[PDB]
Amino acid sequence: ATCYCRTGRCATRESLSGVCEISGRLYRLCCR
Repeated sequence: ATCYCRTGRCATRESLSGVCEISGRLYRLCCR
């Protein structure tokens, strides 16, 4: 499905599914 790396909390229609990491900086992975 469709997953996004987000700096905020996942949309309520999305689930926290892991983290993204770029160059030491972390994001939530949020999948619909």
